[PDB]
Amino acid sequence: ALVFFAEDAGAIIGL
Amino acid sequence: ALVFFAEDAGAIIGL
Amino acid sequence: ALVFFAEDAGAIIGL
Amino acid sequence: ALVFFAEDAGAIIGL
Ligand code: MET
Ligand code: MET
Ligand code: MET
Ligand code: MET
Repeated sequence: ALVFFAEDAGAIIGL
Repeated sequence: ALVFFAEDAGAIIGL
Repeated sequence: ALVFFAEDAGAIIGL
Repeated sequence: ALVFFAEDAGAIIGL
């Protein structure tokens, strides 16, 4: 599984 | 919807 | 890239 | 945060 980051403030973190 | 970035090397883009 | 589904109603779709 | 499922075979879980 990869770590994905979005910005929305702070980081939205997808595992 | 958000733009997500991972890396694995280079970037991996998520929508 | 994988298609990810969550439920929140309808499907939240991650590309 | 949501629970996401993909498949690739078997399930791939995202948080
Ligand atoms: C697994 O790879 C997962 N963290 C991907 C982002 S959350 C759908
Ligand atoms: C929509 O925002 C999509 N790019 C990400 C859904 S959360 C896994
Ligand atoms: C790429 O694999 C992408 N669709 C994963 C879910 S959105 C972060
Ligand atoms: C939080 O909801 C996390 N499991 C998914 C973030 S959107 C890629």
